[PDB]
Formats: sequence, structure tokens, C-alpha cells
Amino acid sequence: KEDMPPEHVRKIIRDHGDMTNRKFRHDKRVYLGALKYMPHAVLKLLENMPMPWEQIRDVPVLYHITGAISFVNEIPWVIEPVYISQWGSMWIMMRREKRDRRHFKRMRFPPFDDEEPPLDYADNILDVEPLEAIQLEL
Amino acid sequence: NDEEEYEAWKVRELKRIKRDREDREALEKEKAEIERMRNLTEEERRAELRANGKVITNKAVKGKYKFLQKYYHRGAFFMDEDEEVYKRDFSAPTLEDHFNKTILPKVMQVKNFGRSGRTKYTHLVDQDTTSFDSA
Amino acid sequence: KVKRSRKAPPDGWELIEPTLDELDQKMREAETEPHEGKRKVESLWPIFRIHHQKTRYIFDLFYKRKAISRELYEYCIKEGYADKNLIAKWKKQGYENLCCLRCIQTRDTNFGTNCICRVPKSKLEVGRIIECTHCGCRGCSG
Amino acid sequence: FLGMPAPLGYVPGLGRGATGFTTRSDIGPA
Amino acid sequence: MANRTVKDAHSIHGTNPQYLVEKIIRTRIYESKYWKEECFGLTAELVVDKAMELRFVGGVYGGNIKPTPFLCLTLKMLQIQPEKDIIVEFIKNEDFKYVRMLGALYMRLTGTAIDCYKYLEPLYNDYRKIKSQNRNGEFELMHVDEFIDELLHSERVCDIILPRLQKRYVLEEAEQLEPRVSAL
Amino acid sequence: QPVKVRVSYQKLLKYYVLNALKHRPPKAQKKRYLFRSFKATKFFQSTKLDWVEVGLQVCRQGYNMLNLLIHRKNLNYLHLDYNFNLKPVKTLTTKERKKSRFGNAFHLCREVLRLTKLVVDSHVQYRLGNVDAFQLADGLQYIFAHVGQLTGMYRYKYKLMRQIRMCKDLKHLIYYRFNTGPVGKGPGCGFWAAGWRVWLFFMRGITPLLERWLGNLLARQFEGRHSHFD
Amino acid sequence: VYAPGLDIESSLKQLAERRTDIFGVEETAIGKKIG
Amino acid sequence: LLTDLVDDNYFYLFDLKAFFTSKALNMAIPGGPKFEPLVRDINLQDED
Amino acid sequence: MIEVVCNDRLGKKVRVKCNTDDTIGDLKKLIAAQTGTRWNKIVLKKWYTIFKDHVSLGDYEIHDGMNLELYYQ
Amino acid sequence: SYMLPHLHNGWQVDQAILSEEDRVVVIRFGHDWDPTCMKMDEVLYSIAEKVKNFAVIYLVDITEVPDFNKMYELYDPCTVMFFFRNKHIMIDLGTGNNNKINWAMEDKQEMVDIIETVYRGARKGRGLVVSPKDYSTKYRY
Amino acid sequence: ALIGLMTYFREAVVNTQELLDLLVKCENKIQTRIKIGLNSKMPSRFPPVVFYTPKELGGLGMLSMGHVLIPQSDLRWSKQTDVGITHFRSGMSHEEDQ
Amino acid sequence: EESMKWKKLTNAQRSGLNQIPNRRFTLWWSPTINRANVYVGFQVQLDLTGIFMHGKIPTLKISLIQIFRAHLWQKIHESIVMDLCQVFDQELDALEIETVQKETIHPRKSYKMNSSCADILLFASYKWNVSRPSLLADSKDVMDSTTTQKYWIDIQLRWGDYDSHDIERYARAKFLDYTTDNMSIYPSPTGVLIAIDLAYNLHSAYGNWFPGSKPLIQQAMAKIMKANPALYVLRERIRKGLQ
Amino acid sequence: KRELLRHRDYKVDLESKLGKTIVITKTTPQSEMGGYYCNVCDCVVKDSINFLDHINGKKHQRNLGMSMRVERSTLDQVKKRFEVNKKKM
Amino acid sequence: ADYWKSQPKKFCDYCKCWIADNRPSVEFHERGKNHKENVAKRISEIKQKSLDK
RNA sequence: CCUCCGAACGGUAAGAGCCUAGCAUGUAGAA
Repeated sequence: KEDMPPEHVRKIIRDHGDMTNRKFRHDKRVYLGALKYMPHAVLKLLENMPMPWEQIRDVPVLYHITGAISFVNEIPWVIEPVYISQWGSMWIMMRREKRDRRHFKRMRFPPFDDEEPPLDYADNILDVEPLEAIQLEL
Repeated sequence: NDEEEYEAWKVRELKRIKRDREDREALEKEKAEIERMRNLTEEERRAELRANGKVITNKAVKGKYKFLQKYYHRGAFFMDEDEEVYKRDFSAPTLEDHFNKTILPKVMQVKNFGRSGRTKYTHLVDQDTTSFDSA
Repeated sequence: KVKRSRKAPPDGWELIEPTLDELDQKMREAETEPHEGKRKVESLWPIFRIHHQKTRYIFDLFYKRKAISRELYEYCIKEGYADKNLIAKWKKQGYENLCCLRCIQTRDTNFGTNCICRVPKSKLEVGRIIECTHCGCRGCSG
Repeated sequence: FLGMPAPLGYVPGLGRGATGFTTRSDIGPA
Repeated sequence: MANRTVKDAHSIHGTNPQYLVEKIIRTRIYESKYWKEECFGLTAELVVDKAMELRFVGGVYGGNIKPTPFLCLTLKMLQIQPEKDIIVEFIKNEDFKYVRMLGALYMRLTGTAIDCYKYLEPLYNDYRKIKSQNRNGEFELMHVDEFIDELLHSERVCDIILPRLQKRYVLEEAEQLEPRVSAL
Repeated sequence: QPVKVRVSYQKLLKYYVLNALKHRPPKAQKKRYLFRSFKATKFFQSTKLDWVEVGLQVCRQGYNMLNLLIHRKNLNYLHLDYNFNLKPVKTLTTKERKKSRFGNAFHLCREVLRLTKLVVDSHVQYRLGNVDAFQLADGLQYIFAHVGQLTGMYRYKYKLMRQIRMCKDLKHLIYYRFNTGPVGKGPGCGFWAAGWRVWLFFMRGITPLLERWLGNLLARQFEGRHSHFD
Repeated sequence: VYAPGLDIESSLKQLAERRTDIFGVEETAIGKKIG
Repeated sequence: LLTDLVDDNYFYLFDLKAFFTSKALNMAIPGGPKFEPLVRDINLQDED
Repeated sequence: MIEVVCNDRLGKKVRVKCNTDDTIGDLKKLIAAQTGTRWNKIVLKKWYTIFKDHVSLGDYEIHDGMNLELYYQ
Repeated sequence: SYMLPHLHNGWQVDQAILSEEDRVVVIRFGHDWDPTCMKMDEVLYSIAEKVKNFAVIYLVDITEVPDFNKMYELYDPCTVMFFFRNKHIMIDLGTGNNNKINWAMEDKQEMVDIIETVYRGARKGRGLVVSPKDYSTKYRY
Repeated sequence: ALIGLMTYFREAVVNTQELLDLLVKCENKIQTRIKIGLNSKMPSRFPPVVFYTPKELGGLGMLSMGHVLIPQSDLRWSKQTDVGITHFRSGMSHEEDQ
Repeated sequence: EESMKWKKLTNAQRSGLNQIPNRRFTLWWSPTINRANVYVGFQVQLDLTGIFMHGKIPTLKISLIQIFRAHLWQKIHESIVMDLCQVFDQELDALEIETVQKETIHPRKSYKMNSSCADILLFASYKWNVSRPSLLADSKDVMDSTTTQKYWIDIQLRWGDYDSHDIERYARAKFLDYTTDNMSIYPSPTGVLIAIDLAYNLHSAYGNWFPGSKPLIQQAMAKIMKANPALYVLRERIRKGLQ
Repeated sequence: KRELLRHRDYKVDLESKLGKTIVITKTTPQSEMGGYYCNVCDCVVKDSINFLDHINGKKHQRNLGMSMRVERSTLDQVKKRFEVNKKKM
Repeated sequence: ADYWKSQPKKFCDYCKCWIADNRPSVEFHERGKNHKENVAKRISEIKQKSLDK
């Protein structure tokens, strides 16, 4: 095939919402039906996780046309010397930051309330410049 | 009182404006503090003047476990709140724990004696294969 | 698109930046468009068009106007403004006015064919309503 | 009767009057 | 059903607008007496009538989860989904304060970030005292500006989890909102 | 080192030895690919999305999918919240409690989605500016080493307790390499690669099991299935 | 109390048909069809 | 994240082969892992 | 320091160490720590009886090992 | 397993349940080839003559007669159900499923006891009788 | 059985550790049998007063070769009088577990 | 059970007859086996009594259903309410009561453990100098807290266990729950709650007191627990069940 | 032809018969029986809240020639309601 | 623990059911809609069978 | 020094009786 604009899946997901609207009656079959493959998606998403030195990681996504499921169609290939060097720099940065920081504030759990619906990427995140990732000054 | 209500509303609006400005400028304040920390780590001193106390968020008290005492985790979720119930000694004995298990028979010195949910793992220091004369 | 590739855009960027900002605003407005009053597929129609229009804007600045540099063109490609595959299809003959990539994806249709809009108006029925379901165009053929 | 055939129009679930159990969730589609 | 969302309604925030109230509290509202007696067949005309009779704001109270009439009317409007400009007429009223706060809470649950800021920031200038019922059933004296501050800053207002507002400075750096010009 | 660190070293060494000893060469097989087959259909499209965005999409899809599984069986008294917690809306009768009894398939998928939601939510908190990069890494390190408390999948597949112990053992191994010198106790360690690997390898083996269980469950939802001798 | 001879013969026939672990020459599954 | 060792001599009686041998003999080296015995039904104190 | 099991039968089964002088509010805070639900969104029941936050654990006779049914608000 | 009468469609099952007003209709839902069903059917065959004054035993194949699978939750290999005057007679065996005997019974006398208890309790218009023995465990040791 | 075995040997029992552990195990198994007979749910504490109380006082009156402990929560009671309720207990102070 | 030991019973009938000793043993030790300390889990109330079953103990549920047959719980509550009404009636000139009335409560108010209304209402003649709440056995109590015109009496019955039978704490907890709540309804802010432990024959009372009320209720409850038709019926039924 | 649902302008007499005892014989009709009676529905319900559930139900409103559809009021209606209360007080 | 005694139970042949032998349960079963429907059906069946006979 | 903190089920009285739900559907043929 080819590549779709990134807004196609975003608006499909936004329109479908939480699958309670009347006009989306017919997608309740493929949505629930695709729960077999959901762990696979959960696997892929978790192996392409951004590293501490990455702010935003764009990954190829294979998404169902009805917005039922979204796989991360990628494998996190790294160059082993580069990967180990990056993580050693991460080790140095983290140890120095923990040494320097007078009062390290571990984040709270759960990050969001148990009654908060999952965030809209388009609204809350898409228009926000990210913070600085962990990086060693070379 | 209209005068008192206006004065209180003015005080609250000034406080809210100050809080909004502080919320906007706290990232810059923290960045300046980080730059000062970097300068101090660069050319101020080398572990001479502490100026540090390692302020923990919820500093619990971890007491000595008794022999064969059930492990207990205080909790993982709302630790960032500095609430006084989390600063307790959560290592205190419990249900099957006030008994001196050092006088029990070694067949009774187990966990969940008589239950079907049991394992071969005993406690810690017979799972440890290190000696104290080798190497 | 505030989120960019952690650098400065190449020379000639500010010349085309306001038009891209307007197109980005149009795209965002299309995303947030409520889907009540339209059919199920019509809500997806504007995005395609905007995307096509967006991809026209860079494609009419590097080939038919030569108004941007090569590095600027690749920067526009890498930032999601331009569609590499759509541009690659446009370079061909008979695909100059191609609306979207889905209308030529053969096996998306049931019979390994193209969209109805791909059919030229010459060999089309005279006066038939031509409303594509994938993107809603009146015939993206030559 | 043993050996007799079934009538054409007949639901042999509630043709006499009897209701199910629903013992649990993940056994049977409700 | 007395509690079904009207079948000429939108899908606010991607979900059924009634779902903007937590499900446990939604059910507790549905089984309350105020919802069955005083909140049946209500239109946006009669929501005003019930609103002018509100003596306090608040969410739920007591060991049992008992909704206040304020929260019941909020859920009733989420069900009816009155038009935006009806809600502006609700907010722009200056004589009955509880009607104004009811409209403000509906706007906070329903409106976008631009709408929320544009319509609720003018209410910082209202300092009228109000009754708010605690979780223990007691009544406290708050102010309208404090209620609006809770709407625009806190995650939970009237024991409702609010839809996540975009922070003000993000919209300010996007030019979509001019800075907050106070009365000072 | 304390006794816990020594036993952590020995247990990591034990599992390294067991992996090296039980290792058999991979078997020759035909190259089956799942996502290539999915992309070959008309029901799947491809795009390039932010990882946080696709993580939010996965969390929302898993929530919607479990919620559809619940609402299919007409369980209005049950509430699946967005942190993936099954909750009783009211006090449930025994007949309601027995009809609200799901198998380990549903609960294992629920808890895996809970862990994914926690991880993606930590990343979202990073992207919103609430939490910075160092605290994000510390949060991920905490999550992957405290799965026994943040989630509860150990009570529906208890063998994964083996993973949990490992994720604790690594936590010792890293910490006593990390908290040496000017660095004391308290949060701050963000070397989350160690536990992240362990949970990925857990998912590697659980994916076929969970997929089989959920396939059986969903087929059951739609009327489908997939002294001897005397 | 017990079925007549007709039903006994029929039941044994269907038991043989539905079990090749005890009968037949082709070693099929436990309770599947004729393999 | 690397070792200061330039030689494998540090892992004397601590490599994989040593651990396999200790597992096969129901013995644990100081710091080595403990396993269950391979041969159970032959009693090691039966030899009198 | 007594130990109370707060169980949700769907599944949230949690073990909480608490004092006898603790009110139900403090116990709810500890359950909040160990479950993730906010403490003011937790209901402690005895089959229909709702334990109230202002009453100490000793008054309710919630002894060491007793189970409390976990519901939500 | 093959001596007992067989019911070949749901109408015959309903008529067998209806045809008895003074005996307990005992129906085994399951497949004649199943090991558990054969074990249960040996016991039911050995007692079928002994209880003919107050019980009748029929067998049903849950593939050839599939109407009661969703209704009676017949998703176990063997299931034994008791009916008295067109009424399912629940029995509190102590296994948490008071509706059926979904295992194979190893004793001739225990099923006779269960059938007699069901009969005696159901004559008094009881929808649930209590089994004389608790089957919450197997008393192995 | 326990009294016959214990009065037959009387001195080899203390030296034989296998019998000493088997006595604990079998006493526990018989306690579990009664506990499961009472209820099809294994208890958590189940105080030993019901097993080791002489049959005259209503208990099962079994003999013990194990090492059963009585928690201090079991050796306490109360009585009603004219002046209210007074609380008593045997194991009053910082004593060893009985 | 002795007469039935030889009467030509079937095997199923004899098997159901060798369970009486186990039922009697379970009922004898019931305050310990059914405790919620042992058998951790949810509790279930028998729908005609205030007995909570911490675990399905079938050999005890039947012995408790037999003991509280013919609505004995409700009759015990009614008998105690009527006996308190009589004792408040004989003392209404010294106690300054203009009318003692028995409130038309729900028929099942006795075994409603989630909330309770008032059983008796006492109307003051002029006013009562009501003191702050305290236990019945508590002696020191100054009568200068507030003043009231109505005074409600509430009767609570519980079936205690070994782990939980401190009726004074139960009375304090119930009085602090019901009064400081928006679920129970009481005619006046001031009143008293009287709690009875039937399995241990204990009694206590927590709440507001007015001059002459505390000793009166002390003596009345001492005489009621010693002499009561319904309580006597319960005790005799337990005795017969235990042999 | 079903008219739209209309809000009840009358208060419900749920509390009216507290303490008022009703002696029930065989001959007594359901109208004077204990509890609440839907004269439109000819049904008896013995809770105040369950009676409210009934009079808020599909069948009760169907018997009144109504439906489960509420009128969509407009801007001027709400504004004039505001002015009406302003005038009244 | 002692001699169990069961409450009397009455069969309703109109409704093919079981109820309790006491004033309230029998009286409530008499005024049930199902009981009246069953009685009317029984009367109609009697008349129809007599006509067919 | 000893830190391994598990879970679900085996816990449904059986009836009567009246009311309202969630549900949860309802988009296909035709003259």
C-alpha cells in the first residue's frame, strides 16, 4: 500500500469516541472482535517506547480502518555500541542529576485520575512544545 | 458589607494574579535554579559546604522485622502527598506475627503452614549461597 | 505544527510559512468538525482535500515555480507538509490530477480496481453524479 | 413419546415453561 | 426512559454528554428523589425555573452518595443539551447567582478551552457569597470567583471530574486568546 | 552489600544459567508475518504517528473493547474505569456477583492494559509539561520494578510472579551500582531498560496465550467455539 | 427400564462412529467426525 | 556500563560451564546459584 | 498496629496496616495509597452498612484481620 | 450407556419431562462417547432398575439435541439434571452449581441417595433440596 | 491412635524427628478436616479453643503432639454487672506466647 | 434423634440424621467459628434477623433459622420497646414527661443495620437540660450541655461474636453514625441509643441524657435483660438447640 | 400520534398518608388499598420512589398519550422565562 | 439442632404452583393477575371441552 | 542480616408478587 495522512486515524478515533453513538452501531462487531489481537498491539507499543534522550518518537502505525485497533508496525533496531554509549551517558546524567537535585520529586501514581477519559492528542499534546530530554553535553 | 466584599475580592484577585504569574514563570525559576546548581557543581566547592538535606516526600520509618515476618508494602500510588498517615512504621507486627517463631518446630517455621498455596522458597539467608571465608 | 525537528528551517522558509500556517489551521479546523448532519464517510472528506491542497502547495513551488531550494523541499517533505508518495505519483503521466493515494490502491476495492473517480470523463456517462466515497472528488483523472 | 417425530411449529426450550441459570459470565453468551 | 439523552444531541468530548458525570454519581442521581420528582420531562425552559430555586451548590454528601439539586440540574442539562447561546444567557444573568454558576459549570463540562476561558473569566469579577454543601452535609460560605477559580484550575468540581482544559498560556502563545485583562 | 542484594545477584545468575542451559536452536519454519497480512487487506491503513499519540489510541481502544465486552453481557451495575479497574457501582446481590465473575482471560488482558495505561500516562505527563525528563525516567523505572503493586496480573497468572521477583532483583542490582558515592537513597534512578526488557519478554510469551484466550472468549460471544478401559 | 434392541444397536453404532480410539483403522481424534 | 576486565580469567569457576557443573552436582559455589538436584532418587547419604 | 484486608470481589484485594485509633478516613487514605483510587472516592461497607469517616476503627470493632468490602463513590 | 433410553430431539425431552407426575425425571446431557459421560452412565445404568418406582432415567446428546445448551448451560462434558412435575429441582451439592451434577459419580449408592433426596424434597414443593453429602471436597488425603 | 502411639514409645518419639514432624503434620490435617467440614472455605486463624476443649465443656477435646499457639486475643472476655461491663483476660502482660 | 436411631430409615435419611451432633457442635461454638476474623470475606445477613454469616456455614445457618423462627427478632425488639415505654410511663411526673409515645416505625426496623429511626419519643413538659452524649455506665456527666423539648429512644439488637461483642463501643459507633448522618431521621437532635447483644446477653446505651433518665434506664434495662418474655423465649430456644 | 412529554405542574402527594392506617378487607378495592395507585394505570405500587419510577415510566406516559421526547426550547422562550420571573418578583 | 418442622405448603392447581398455607400468602396469591388469568383460562377450557364433548 | 507481599471458586434459600429499567435491537423486501 502507501501512507495515509496522520489526521485520518486521529479523526476516525475522535469520531468513534467511546463507541456509544447510534450511528456507530455496526462497528461494535469488529471493535470487540479485534480484542484477540489487542495484546499484540500492547506488545508493539511497549517495545517502541521512546528512550530518555528522545523527546518525540514518530513510529509507523498500522491502524484498522474503523479505528478498532492500532499496531506499531516497527521494530526498535539500534546499533549496539551506540545504544550502550547512549545508555552510559544516561547513567552519568541520571546519577549527576540525582546528586545535584536537592529534593527529587517522584511523580504521582496513577498519573491521571481513574475517572479521566484518555486524553485527546490533538487538543492537549499536539500543540505543546515538549520539555528537554535527558542529554549529555558532548 | 460592600466595602469589605470589595476589599476581600481585591485581595483574592491579587493572589490569583500572583499565582497565575508564578505558574507561568516557575519553569524559568526552576531553570535558573538548575543553572545555579550547575555553576555550583562546576566552580563553587567540592563537597565542602553541604546545603543539602535530601528532603524525602513521604519519609517512612522502616523498623526491624521479626523472624519470619510477613512482608508489607506501604503503597505505591499517592506517595507525593505529604500526608501524615504515610509517615508511620508500617513494619509493625500483625496477624500471625506476634508469635515468637524462633521457638516453633522447624516444620512449623514456614509460611502458610497447612495451606495449599506454598512454595519451596524459605526466607532469604538460606537462599544465599555466599560463604564468609572464600574469595 | 509547533513540534518540529529540533532545528531551524532552511532558507526561504519564511516566504512560504504563512500559507502553510493557514493550511495547518484549516486542517485543525477540519479535525474538530462535528460529524453530525453528515454521513459516516463525508466527515473524512475534507482532510483528504486539505492534504491534497497542502501537497499541491509544495509541489507547485518546486516544479512549476521553482521557488524553493532542494533542502527546503526535503524539509517540507520531512515535516509532514508534503506527501512523498502523492508527489511521486503526480510525476507520472495521467496521474497529475490524482486526488488521494487510496483512489488507486487496487486491492482496497473489492475487485482489484481503482476508484470511480479515476475513470476519465471521456468514457464516463454524460451527466452522471461522480461522488467518490474515499475522498469525495468529481473525478481526479486527466 | 419415544420414536415420535417433533411437531413443525415448536420451540422445545420454552414450549413447556422453563428458564435458564446464568451461573457465571465467561461460560455461554448470556 | 426518563434519563436517556435526547436523540437530537451531539457527542461532547467524543462521548455521550451525560457521561461527563462519573457513572457512579450518574446512577446515584438517577435513583434520587429530586431527579424523579423535580427533574422529569424538564426542558431548557423549566431548568431555569428549577435553577432560580437553588439555595446552594455542591456535589454529593453523606455516607450514602446523595446528589444535590445543583448536580441533578447539571446532569439534566447534559441530557437535554441546550444550545450554546442558551447557556450564554444562563451565564450572562446577573441577578440570580446560582443560575449563573449552573450555566458556568455546564460551559466548563461542555465548551472548548476557548469557550471556557472566554465565558468564565468575566465571572472572576463576581464576589457574591454562596452556599456550598460539604460532603458531610454542612454548608459553607464561598464566593462566585472562588467557584470559577475551582472550575478553571481544579480537576474536580462538585465531585465531577472535569474535561481537561488546555493550559491558558498554550492558547495565549497560539494567539487564540489575548492575555487575561483583570479589573485591576 | 546487604543480603537482599547478594540474593538478587544469585537469582539473576540462576536465571542466566537456566536460559543458557535450556537454550535449544530455533526450529525451521515458514515465514509467517502478521502485520504484513493485515496490511495486505483493505481494512488496515498505514501512517506515521507520535508514539504518545498511538499509546493513547491503544489505551482508549483497549478500554472501549473491554467496555464493549462488558456491555455486551448487560452488566450496567459494573463500571470499567479508565485506569482499568472493574468497580461495583452499587452493593451487588449474590446473583449479580456471580454474573459479574470473569475468567482469567478478561482480567489478564485488563491488567496488561492497566500497565500499558500507566506507562503511556507517564509519557503523557511528560509531554504535557507536568513532569520533566528525569522524573519521567524515574517514574518508568518505578513502574517496571513495582508491577506487583501498581497492577494485579499476578493473581490471574501467578507464574509472572517470576518476572516480578526478577524486576525487583534488577532494581537491587542497579540501585547499589547507582546509589554509591555522593548519591544516596530516595528516588532518582531512571535506568528503566532493565525492567522494560523483562516485561517485554513476558509479553512475548503471553501474547499467544492471551490471544488464544480472548479468541475463545470472543468466539463464545458470537456463537462460536474456536478406569477407562473396562 | 432399558431401551429396546433397536436403540441398543443404534447407540453402539453411533458410539463406534464417534470413537476411532476404540474402533476403525485410522487413528483420528477423540470426539470429532469421521477422519 | 562496561567492565574493567581485559581477560576472562576473572570468571574462574564462575562462567557458564562452572555453573552447569555445580547444578549437575547439587553444589553451590560461594555467590553461585542454587538449583534442585538432577539425580534425586540416588541418596547421597545412602553411601555408608 | 492491626492489619485489615479491604477486598473488592471483582478484584482489588488489598492489605492495609492501620492503627485502632485511626478513623475510617485514615484507613481510606491508606487504601487509596495501595489501590490508586482517591481516598474520598472510596466506600467501606459491611454487606450494606457504610462505615463513616469520622468514626474511629475501634468503635466499629474492625479488628486485626477483618475484611471490609470495597466500593466506590 | 446404550441400554438407557435416548432422547433424539428437544420435543421428546420436553415430553419426557412432562410425561412424569410421580417419578423424578433424571436426564443426562452429554455425549455417549465422552469418558465422563460413560462413567456416569455405568452408574445410572446400574441403578436404573433399582429406582424405577420413583425415578426414570433418559439420556440426551447435546449435539443431536442442541436446544438446551444455552438454556441449561450444558457446557460441561457430563451433566445430570433432575425434574419433578415440569420443574427443575435444584440440589445444593456444595459445589457452587446447585443446578446439575457436572461430574462423574464413582458410587452406586450416592446417586441413589441423591435421587431419593430430590424425590422426597420435591414432593413437598421445594425448588431446592439439600444433598445428603457435601461435595465441596473429595476427602482424598 | 495418638495416645496408643505416644504411650507405647514414650522415649523414642522425642529422638525420632520424623515422627515428631509427622505428628504436627497429621494433627494439622485432622484439624483441617474438621475446619472444612464446618465450612467449605479454609479459615485464616480458627482459634484452637474449639479443638482442645474437653468434651465436657463442649469442645472436641483432642490431644496435642503439635505446637499449637493460643493468640492473646483469644484469652480475654468480659462480664456484665450492676456497674457496667468489666473486661478480663488471662495473658495480661508482656508475656511469652502461650 | 434417639428414637430415630432404629426406625428402618433409608441410607439417605440416616446420612441426614448423623449431622445433628455436628450442627449442635457448630451452634455451640458459633460465636467463634462465625467471626469475620476467622473466615475473612464478605458477610451476609439472614433476612429475618440481625445475624451476619461470615461464610456459608450450612450446619449453623439452619440452627440459627430454627432459633429465630416465627419472627423472634422483631418480637424481641417490640417487647423491649414496649417494656421501655411502660417504665417511662410509670416515671413521668418525676421525669417531667408530658407524653411517652411509641413511634410507628417500619415492621423490619429491628434488622435494618444500615440505618435506624427512633423507637420511642418522649415529649418534655417544659424543657430538659440535656448533657453531652456518654455511655450508660459512665457516672460523671454534668447536665449543662443544651436544652431540648423532644427526646428519642432507639433500641438496637445485635448478634455479637467473640471478636466483636463490646456493646459499649457498638452503641457509641451507632449513635455517632445515625445521628451525625443524612440517612436516619430523628425527631430531635438529642436522644439515646440502647444496644443489646443477644448472643452474649449484654446491654449498653450511648447518647444524650436528661435529669433522672440515666438511672431510670439503667434499672429498667437491668430488669428487662433479667426478665423478658421474648428474651426468655430466645434463651430457651438456644438451650433446647444445644441440649 | 403521540404528543411530547410534558413536565408535571402538580406536586406529588407521596407524604400525604403517613400514619393514616388503612384497614384492608377482601372487598376493599385497589384504590383505597395501602400504598400508591395509578388511576390511569390501575396498578398499585408500595414505595414512594417506586411510584415515582412508575409515573416516570414508558407505560404510564403511554397511557397518557405521551412519549419519551422532550420539547426543544429556543432562545426567546428561555429569555421570556427570565423576564417572567423578574416581573413576578 | 433439634426436631425440624416445616411450614405447611399449599398447591395451587389453577396456577400450577406452590405457596404457603397461611392467610397473607394465600390472600395475595388470590389477587394476583396471573391467578385471575389462570382461573379465567380454566373456566374457558372447561366450557370449550364441554361443548366439544 | 533474615523484606516471597498471591488470587478466584468451592458463600445462589426456594417461592409469591407488582413496578420501572439497563438492555438495544429496530436501516430489508415491496406494491
